[PDB]
Amino acid sequence: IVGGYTCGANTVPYQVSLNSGYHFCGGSLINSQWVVSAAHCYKSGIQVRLGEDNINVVEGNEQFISASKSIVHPSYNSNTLNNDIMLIKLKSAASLNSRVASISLPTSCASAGTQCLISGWGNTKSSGTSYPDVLKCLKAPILSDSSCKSAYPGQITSNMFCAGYLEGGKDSCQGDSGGPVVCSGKLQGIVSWGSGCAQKNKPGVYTKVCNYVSWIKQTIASN
Ligand SMILES: [Ca+2]
Repeated sequence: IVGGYTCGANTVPYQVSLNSGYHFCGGSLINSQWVVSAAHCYKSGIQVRLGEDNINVVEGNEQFISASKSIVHPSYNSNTLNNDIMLIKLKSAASLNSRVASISLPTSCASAGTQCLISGWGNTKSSGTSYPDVLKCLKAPILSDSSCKSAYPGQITSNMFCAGYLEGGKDSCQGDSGGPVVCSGKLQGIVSWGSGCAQKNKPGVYTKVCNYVSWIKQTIASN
């Protein structure tokens, strides 16, 4: 997250870190057994880390649970990042408590102009590289579809939305991929892509989670 703030330990209790020997993407806990992340975060050998604040210090509220199964969307296209969504099943259920909690899936799509909370352990520099240890947060508004298509001509599908600041300076970035965009208390987005981070006229692009709730529900009913 570039231009954000330190969230405060365990104040984003649905945020997970995906670990393959190191943090490499975020995700969102949607019930005791399942995590939503980006398909472009797929790796074999994922351990889900819940209850994290500092990813490099065991502070006492973590749960580390191996994935048993990962399920990339059936129509994910890694060239265009259309349908950039994945489900990860945990080998055992998380113990839900004040610091490890699920985020609700949406019923309706979020409105343009809504301010959402984006969070992660990704890079905090627009130019250059600095990865934080503690969870960072950013409040960013959903942009109109037409502003998002103007920013990325021929690349935005109806399964993507933009959010952020066209003047630059505030954005998600590498290493935040897969993490949450929460708007009015629902998971509405997944950190997906963008041209650089926090660059003028190049806002972040997010997977539009409300288009996938029927897939998520039938998949979790079946696995
Ligand atoms: Ca920790």
